[PDB]
Amino acid sequence: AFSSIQNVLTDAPLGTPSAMGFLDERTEKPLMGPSEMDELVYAVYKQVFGNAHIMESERAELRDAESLFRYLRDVREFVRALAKSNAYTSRFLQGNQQYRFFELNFKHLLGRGPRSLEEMASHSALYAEGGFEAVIDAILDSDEYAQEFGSTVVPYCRFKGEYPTNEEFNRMLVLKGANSTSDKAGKGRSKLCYSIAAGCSQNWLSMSKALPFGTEKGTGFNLISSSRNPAARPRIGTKIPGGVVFSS
Amino acid sequence: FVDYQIFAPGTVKVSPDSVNANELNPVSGMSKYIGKTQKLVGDQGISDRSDKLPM
Amino acid sequence: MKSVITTVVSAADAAGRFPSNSDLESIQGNIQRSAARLEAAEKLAGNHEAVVKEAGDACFAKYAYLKNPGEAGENQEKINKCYRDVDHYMRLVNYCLVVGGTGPLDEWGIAGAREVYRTLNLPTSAYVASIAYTRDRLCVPRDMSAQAGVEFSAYLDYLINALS
Amino acid sequence: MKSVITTVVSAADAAGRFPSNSDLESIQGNIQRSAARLEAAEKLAGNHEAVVKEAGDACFAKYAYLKNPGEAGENQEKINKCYRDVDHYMRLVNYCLVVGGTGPLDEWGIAGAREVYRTLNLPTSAYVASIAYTRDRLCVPRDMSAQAGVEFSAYLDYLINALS
Amino acid sequence: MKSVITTVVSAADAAGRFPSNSDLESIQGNIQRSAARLEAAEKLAGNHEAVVKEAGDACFAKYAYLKNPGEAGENQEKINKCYRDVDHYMRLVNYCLVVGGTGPLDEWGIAGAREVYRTLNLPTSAYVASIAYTRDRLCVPRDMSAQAGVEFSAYLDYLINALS
Amino acid sequence: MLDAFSRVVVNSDAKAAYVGGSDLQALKSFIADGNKRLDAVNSIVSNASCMVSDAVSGMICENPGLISPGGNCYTNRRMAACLRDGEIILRYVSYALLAGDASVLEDRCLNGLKETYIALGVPTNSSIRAVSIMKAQAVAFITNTATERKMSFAAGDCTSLASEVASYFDRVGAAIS
Amino acid sequence: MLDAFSRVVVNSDAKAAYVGGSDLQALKSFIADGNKRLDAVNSIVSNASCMVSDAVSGMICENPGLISPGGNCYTNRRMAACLRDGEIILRYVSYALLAGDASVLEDRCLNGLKETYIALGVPTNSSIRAVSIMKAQAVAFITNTATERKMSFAAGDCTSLASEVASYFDRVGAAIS
Amino acid sequence: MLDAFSRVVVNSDAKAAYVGGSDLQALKSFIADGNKRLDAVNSIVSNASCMVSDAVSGMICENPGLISPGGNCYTNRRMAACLRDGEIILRYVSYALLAGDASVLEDRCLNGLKETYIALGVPTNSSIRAVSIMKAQAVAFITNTATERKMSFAAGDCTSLASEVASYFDRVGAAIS
Ligand SMILES: *[C@@H](C)[C@H]1/C(=C/C2=NC(=C\c3[nH]c(C[C@H]4NC(=O)C(C=C)=C4C)c(C)c3CCC(=O)O)/C(CCC(=O)O)=C2C)NC(=O)[C@@H]1C
Ligand SMILES: *[C@@H](C)[C@H]1/C(=C/C2=NC(=C\c3[nH]c(C[C@H]4NC(=O)C(C=C)=C4C)c(C)c3CCC(=O)O)/C(CCC(=O)O)=C2C)NC(=O)[C@@H]1C
Ligand SMILES: *[C@@H](C)[C@H]1/C(=C/C2=NC(=C\c3[nH]c(C[C@H]4NC(=O)C(C=C)=C4C)c(C)c3CCC(=O)O)/C(CCC(=O)O)=C2C)NC(=O)[C@@H]1C
Ligand SMILES: *[C@@H](C)[C@H]1/C(=C/C2=NC(=C\c3[nH]c(C[C@H]4NC(=O)C(C=C)=C4C)c(C)c3CCC(=O)O)/C(CCC(=O)O)=C2C)NC(=O)[C@@H]1C
Ligand SMILES: *[C@H](C)[C@H]1/C(=C/C2=NC(=C\c3[nH]c(C[C@H]4NC(=O)C(C=C)=C4C)c(C)c3CCC(=O)O)/C(CCC(=O)O)=C2C)NC(=O)[C@@H]1C
Ligand SMILES: *[C@H](C)[C@H]1/C(=C/C2=NC(=C\c3[nH]c(C[C@H]4NC(=O)C(C=C)=C4C)c(C)c3CCC(=O)O)/C(CCC(=O)O)=C2C)NC(=O)[C@@H]1C
Ligand SMILES: *[C@H](C)[C@H]1/C(=C/C2=NC(=C\c3[nH]c(C[C@H]4NC(=O)C(C=C)=C4C)c(C)c3CCC(=O)O)/C(CCC(=O)O)=C2C)NC(=O)[C@@H]1C
Ligand SMILES: *[C@H](C)[C@H]1/C(=C/C2=NC(=C\c3[nH]c(C[C@H]4NC(=O)C(C=C)=C4C)c(C)c3CCC(=O)O)/C(CCC(=O)O)=C2C)NC(=O)[C@@H]1C
Ligand SMILES: *[C@H](C)[C@H]1/C(=C/C2=NC(=C\c3[nH]c(C[C@H]4NC(=O)C(C=C)=C4C)c(C)c3CCC(=O)O)/C(CCC(=O)O)=C2C)NC(=O)[C@@H]1C
Ligand SMILES: *[C@H](C)[C@H]1/C(=C/C2=NC(=C\c3[nH]c(C[C@H]4NC(=O)C(C=C)=C4C)c(C)c3CCC(=O)O)/C(CCC(=O)O)=C2C)NC(=O)[C@@H]1C
Ligand SMILES: C=CC1=C(C)[C@@H](Cc2[nH]c(/C=C3N=C(/C=C4\NC(=O)[C@H](C)[C@H]4CC)C(C)=C\3CCC(=O)O)c(CCC(=O)O)c2C)NC1=O
Ligand SMILES: C=CC1=C(C)[C@@H](Cc2[nH]c(/C=C3N=C(/C=C4\NC(=O)[C@H](C)[C@H]4CC)C(C)=C\3CCC(=O)O)c(CCC(=O)O)c2C)NC1=O
Ligand SMILES: C=CC1=C(C)[C@@H](Cc2[nH]c(/C=C3N=C(/C=C4\NC(=O)[C@H](C)[C@H]4CC)C(C)=C\3CCC(=O)O)c(CCC(=O)O)c2C)NC1=O
Ligand SMILES: C=CC1=C(C)[C@@H](Cc2[nH]c(/C=C3N=C(/C=C4\NC(=O)[C@H](C)[C@H]4CC)C(C)=C\3CCC(=O)O)c(CCC(=O)O)c2C)NC1=O
Repeated sequence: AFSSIQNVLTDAPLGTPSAMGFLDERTEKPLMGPSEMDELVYAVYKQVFGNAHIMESERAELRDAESLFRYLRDVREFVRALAKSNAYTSRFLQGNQQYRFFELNFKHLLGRGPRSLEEMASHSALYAEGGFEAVIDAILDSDEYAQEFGSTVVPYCRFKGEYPTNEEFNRMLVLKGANSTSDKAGKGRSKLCYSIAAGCSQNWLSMSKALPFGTEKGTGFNLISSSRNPAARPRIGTKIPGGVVFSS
Repeated sequence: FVDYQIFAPGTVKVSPDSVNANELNPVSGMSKYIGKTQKLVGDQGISDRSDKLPM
Repeated sequence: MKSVITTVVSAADAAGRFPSNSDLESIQGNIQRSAARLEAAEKLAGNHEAVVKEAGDACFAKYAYLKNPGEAGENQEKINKCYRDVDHYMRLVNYCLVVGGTGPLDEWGIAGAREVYRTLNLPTSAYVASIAYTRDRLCVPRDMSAQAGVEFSAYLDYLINALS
Repeated sequence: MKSVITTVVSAADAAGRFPSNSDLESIQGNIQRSAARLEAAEKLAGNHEAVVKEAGDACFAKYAYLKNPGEAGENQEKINKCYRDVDHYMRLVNYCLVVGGTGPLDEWGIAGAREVYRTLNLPTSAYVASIAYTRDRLCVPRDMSAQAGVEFSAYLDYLINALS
Repeated sequence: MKSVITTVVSAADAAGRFPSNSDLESIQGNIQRSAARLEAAEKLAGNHEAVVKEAGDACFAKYAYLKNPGEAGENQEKINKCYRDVDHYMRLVNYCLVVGGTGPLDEWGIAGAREVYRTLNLPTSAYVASIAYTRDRLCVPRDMSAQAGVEFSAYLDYLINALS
Repeated sequence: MLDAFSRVVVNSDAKAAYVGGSDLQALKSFIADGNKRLDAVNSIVSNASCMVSDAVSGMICENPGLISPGGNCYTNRRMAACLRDGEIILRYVSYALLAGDASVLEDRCLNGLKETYIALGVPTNSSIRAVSIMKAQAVAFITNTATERKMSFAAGDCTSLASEVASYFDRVGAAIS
Repeated sequence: MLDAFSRVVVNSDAKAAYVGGSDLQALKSFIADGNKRLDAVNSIVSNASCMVSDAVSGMICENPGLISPGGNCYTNRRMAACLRDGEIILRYVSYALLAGDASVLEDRCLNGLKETYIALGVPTNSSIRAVSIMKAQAVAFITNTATERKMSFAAGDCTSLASEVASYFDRVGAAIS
Repeated sequence: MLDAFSRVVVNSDAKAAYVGGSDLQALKSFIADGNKRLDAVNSIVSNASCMVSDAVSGMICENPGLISPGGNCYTNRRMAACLRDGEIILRYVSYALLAGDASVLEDRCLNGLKETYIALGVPTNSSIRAVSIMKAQAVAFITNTATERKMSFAAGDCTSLASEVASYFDRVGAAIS
């Protein structure tokens, strides 16, 4: 839980001033004002949509979800209103496969990649009982969303250091890319789909493109293979005084 | 072990080898002072133990 | 690397804006206060062996218990690693006076130092006593200029504050 | 509000940091440009009734069809409302020279104005032809000083790029 | 070894003749030139541990990427073999000033070197950067004399042109 | 989130006048002591970890029942949170002293702080004291009359800026009452 | 990102060396003519709305099969996404002219850009012509050799500043090549 | 994940067998020596902070180029991340010794670890050396043959637990090689 990249080599996460404004009885929040407001809305538009580059006649259909956001200052309700939009399903649901839609919900709303096939198949268990709105509100009303983001900050890609699986850090680095990278470049076709269902890992050059500036992006590759052989049984011996002991 | 706190203040003396980041450790690991590379000196292989006795 | 230039365009990129007429004024402050922080930096570069020789034995004149068996400076490799770790710190103080902000300190020297020094039993109060020795060793007309002592003794007690 | 002070205290608050030396260097640039961007701000407060009365009657020199029925200014009542919407911009150009940033321009006179001037059928390209008439009629060496010219012209050119 | 003696003997052995008057005239050049190149070979043989270790970390001061994973300066053994392999090359230059030709450098250092530094993936531009640093470190009146430094540098860039 | 230059214009949009020659002298008396303001705010942030730890421990000394069982600064989890809170109060007042305007403190820190302490049981009679300790310790570090750490300054008058940062500690102690 | 001062620091930290007396006359001669860096970044971003419009409109007049059906700026959604797509190219050059180093141009704009432009069918041979038109227009604003918009500067030269920014447009011009 | 009893029932599920008295005599001795398995894992977690810092600094001792400029344990930023990582490895092999099956070490910790390290630049030959020190530290606490720190056990052999945990430490080297 130290995480040597997070507030060192990246920026600080954006969001509202505090969460004590909800208990204030003459206001609802520290009132930001329309220069301090819309530059936070620029960071929700760059995160729920990727870099989708939404036009002026596509933002006009999102007029109602901002007008509620500048009165009720909850960030989580703004993210929930933008994921049920037409502009979220015409980019990430309409021309994609099912695990491509699921792997972008982990990117846009959690900042991580899915850790399992069992965690991934339970999101298709919620598709059968309520469609795509049952997937979206179960991510938003989860415990993992509450104890990382809450109502206060935008859901950002967080370098944690103490990931519950090491593979979770790998699939986060494939999902986000560089800053000149959107998420329409594949023709559908989930990137993490082979590695979730089989149990293997990712490619080292695709992860090191998305690492920050100043973190040895790519070195360490020996010129032999990049993954491990599960069938190999090596002999690793320890020197004692007399000989060499192969505690296998 | 000597305690070193029971002495008078000013009598425990210490002195570093060089007050430099680049002589104590270079960019390579060939350090004369830090780590396991202190045995890699061109002298200090033999010694003077013909000083004492044949004991 | 928090500086004056690498914060006004890390906010110009967070809103998707051009270099504003606000941010062309903040680099006009880099023109004014450079000549007190460059002349405080160049004084440290030609005097570095002298100032870290005196800062290092201020730890060991104060704390004679460090040569006990199991303590921090218990052999000559550890004494040499003590004078290295105060040679590194005032090199970063020399770096912050060139960049102009507190960038090179808190991403090369301070980040991790709570977690590194606790695990290896290196005391924080001996690191502070070396840096706080040379904060009031600075003489205001004799060593450097009047305002050049302000810049040099701003990053020093930044490091005394962030360690303590 | 966008200023040169509110950038460095919101970038310090977002990381949970005390105001360090790079922040205080950026306030020092606000003291340098204050001798030019305030003398141009006080020049606009007394010369406005000869320069907001130069612009709009030369706005209609290029744009002659705006006095025709069916277009915007077909009667005398709306030309008197056309001189209200250019007295509302020179009173906001005067505010941003006082506060340094682009705060009174972008959050009062710019935000929302793409949608009012779309729906109400007003041409934006006569505002661009009228704000830029105050650019080229502005000369330096009689009217104001040297650096008071290049701060005023850089603030007339900000909302030209925002309206276009 | 390629030398002055072994060249003129092999040339008069392939022709099948006795040592001529021109074969004794070449060994006289070995006499008048031995004063300079034995001064360089004695200056090097006394201070070789300080010349090798000064050039061994001039490799890693130019190429800090060699401590990355999988590279050639990862662990303690690989830098022990690196300072050894530089000390091997400086011993062979000491052998070439004694013999008088490029004999020991050719047979023991250069022949077969391209096939070993490629199979084991040792970057041959870093077995050069230590040799090129020593050639420019030499002050021509300070360490040796004028003609002793001509001989010392001419065997130093024979090795550079043989690795390049 | 305003500063002192952005206070004279939000008093002038209500009249919708140009900010002319009469009210511009109040900001020319801001950049006269601009280096005096910069020299004053550097002295707080250089002593800030000592200003907090002397304040919170003196609150334990003046009120020794706080570390009794049931007390508000009893255990190590609670004692770290009060030291965390006094760091944020001294950071937000120093934001207000640099801007010259209390609208960085009253919005980002003082909204809901009165209702949060009564929801958590944090007693305000000790936090009015521990704010007022570092109120009196801040005017020592500005006017150079502290007992230790005589910092190096230039010779002049700074007793207006010491009283102006006293008023920001009056805005804290009014709101958490 | 690194600016022009932090580039000199990360070169000397590789040597573990103090920034001495020899590198500081490359940094005292950065701030000596350092008015002119501010006096010419203002010349680009004042005309930056017109500069991206004349860039891609001259991209049409030399490759007129872009607006044919099949071309990548055929329809009206695609033409709006390359006026705006060259706004971002013009924005990260103007950061790098302000910083003195191309670190913020290469990390935040050039990483993976050609990697996506073959994935979207953007013809990269005609986007090089889109960059190099506004490369020629930016270096005549700094030189003040334009036909219209003669912005009044001070007398001297910005010949080195015109060629530093021409190196920045050749970095994006070679990355997608 | 599985433990030593769940590993047997997934072997019998490939044959659709019943776990009968032939297969149960391995599991009847796992519970018979089950006191010694618990007696061995608090011999490791009682000494785990000393074990990590000795193994990481003992790797610095045999390789001093890890702490020079360009080593990947250089600053405080990189050294605390190396100390965190060796505590994670020692945590997952204490789960695997407790279960009696190396499933949870192999899918959560070790799966995908080789690709993190060749993207972040971590040297894997010296990282194997820090794991191979604390393998030798772990077999000396279990058999009670450490030079300091004699713990109080009961008498008998724990020689099959010391080589079971040595095979769990050998899987870490086989997965990052
Ligand atoms: C430091 C300058 C280098 C670096 C060098 C390494 N060189 C390595 C091995 C090596 N060197 C030689 C040539 C050397 N041996 C000789 O007998 C003579 C002449 C008498 C010379 C010049 C050989 C034949 C070898 C391979 C045999 C051996 O192991 O000694 C070496 C070891 C390679 C390895 O560990 O696999 C290194 C690391 N390393 C660096 O980072 C820069 C490039
Ligand atoms: C940081 C350590 C500074 C520093 C600041 C100063 N604090 C000053 C006075 C003061 N201290 C306390 C708490 C103290 N009194 C106690 O009775 C106890 C224990 C129970 C403690 C820790 C109080 C209550 C006061 C007085 C506040 C007041 O009544 O006005 C002080 C002297 C007065 C002043 O100049 O501000 C300073 C300078 N002290 C230091 O030496 C370093 C630099
Ligand atoms: C913390 C001090 C524990 C403790 C741990 C043990 N360490 C054991 C062995 C060991 N330690 C090192 C590192 C040490 N040697 C060095 O050369 C350097 C510096 C460069 C250091 C820090 C090594 C190399 C080894 C041996 C591993 C091997 O053989 O590969 C150890 C083993 C038992 C023994 O030493 O006989 C233990 C238990 N020891 C303690 O008692 C406290 C609790
Ligand atoms: C090998 C690692 C040791 C050694 C081990 C033995 N321990 C034996 C028995 C034993 N250990 C414990 C404590 C353990 N059981 C628990 O339930 C818990 C925590 C909840 C712990 C830490 C107990 C209770 C016992 C049983 C005896 C008793 O009740 O006093 C033991 C006896 C064999 C057996 O009964 O399994 C051995 C050989 N003794 C050694 O000499 C090496 C160093
Ligand atoms: C124009 C006819 C009125 C007027 C309008 C304003 N409304 C403002 C904010 C606002 N309006 C609504 C209602 C509408 N928006 C929705 O999202 C929905 C339901 C889907 C409805 C019916 C809401 C909820 C809000 C608040 C959200 C927000 O903060 O924008 C408004 C802004 C006030 C301000 O600047 O704070 C204006 C000016 N006001 C008028 O004076 C005329 C008569
Ligand atoms: C002297 C004032 C101290 C003391 C210090 C010791 N420090 C030891 C190691 C050490 N120091 C640092 C920080 C340093 N390394 C850097 O790269 C930079 C910035 C570029 C800095 C400031 C680190 C990370 C380490 C640990 C790794 C290493 O060995 O280099 C040290 C050895 C640790 C040990 O005993 O195992 C000592 C003894 N000793 C003293 O007595 C006072 C407190
Ligand atoms: C001549 C260019 C300069 C000058 C340069 C300095 N050299 C310094 C030290 C030094 N130089 C060498 C290389 C040289 N000496 C040898 O014995 C051999 C080969 C056998 C060579 C090529 C070495 C090994 C050293 C370190 C030992 C020492 O002399 O102290 C030097 C001192 C600073 C430094 O440590 O580099 C300087 C200034 N000196 C001059 O006076 C002219 C102007
Ligand atoms: C310290 C001098 C006080 C005191 C403080 C305690 N505060 C506790 C929790 C707490 N405090 C705050 C407010 C703080 N957070 C902010 O973001 C800001 C300003 C923007 C401030 C001032 C919050 C929101 C919380 C709740 C979060 C949390 O509990 O960590 C607290 C612990 C209460 C508990 O453990 O339940 C203490 C002890 N208590 C004192 O006695 C003095 C007067
Ligand atoms: C009141 C707190 C003091 C006192 C203050 C005065 N300070 C004066 C001048 C001054 N301070 C600084 C450094 C300041 N400017 C910066 O740009 C930065 C950091 C980026 C800092 C910390 C400067 C540069 C100056 C100007 C004088 C010079 O250039 O040498 C001052 C003179 C008037 C003024 O310019 O403000 C006063 C009176 N002196 C006192 O009597 C009390 C104790
Ligand atoms: C120390 C023994 C090594 C070494 C370690 C470094 N690791 C660095 C980052 C890092 N390590 C891991 C793997 C770890 N985290 C986990 O969650 C799990 C499994 C549950 C494991 C094994 C991750 C995922 C990361 C990146 C995440 C992050 O830190 O934010 C690291 C930092 C690199 C840098 O600063 O660029 C270092 C230095 N390096 C060494 O040289 C020794 C051999
Ligand atoms: C604060 C905003 C502000 C401006 C934009 C200018 C604009 C401006 N110009 C003139 C009026 C004038 N301005 C000039 C000046 C010049 N004519 C040229 O072609 C030369 C380039 C230039 C010399 C510097 C002249 C010669 C007149 C009188 C002729 C005219 O009506 O333009 C007037 C009438 C009152 C006056 O003379 O000041 C105004 C308001 N002045 C301002 O106060
Ligand atoms: C096919 C149709 C077609 C066009 C749309 C134009 C587009 C166009 N304009 C310019 C050329 C230019 N563009 C500008 C920029 C500007 N000029 C101004 O008056 C404004 C202040 C500013 C924004 C509009 C300038 C100043 C030049 C002249 C060259 C220069 O001075 O840099 C160039 C030359 C660039 C080059 O040589 O590579 C081209 C292709 N030309 C065409 O053939
Ligand atoms: C930080 C840097 C940065 C960038 C440069 C852009 C890069 C970029 N451009 C486009 C997207 C595009 N880019 C172009 C550009 C062009 N096509 C042409 O014919 C011309 C040669 C050229 C300039 C007009 C077009 C037409 C699209 C739209 C393609 C589409 O709609 O599918 C997309 C896909 C976005 C999406 O729709 O999801 C991305 C990531 N984004 C960034 O974040
Ligand atoms: C806040 C925003 C901000 C700015 C816009 C600039 C404004 C600015 N530019 C210059 C000053 C200058 N500007 C130029 C530049 C030029 N002259 C020419 O003939 C060339 C066409 C052009 C090259 C690009 C020169 C040559 C100087 C004077 C020399 C110098 O100090 O650099 C000066 C110093 C005053 C002077 O020297 O006269 C100032 C304040 N500075 C700022 O702080």
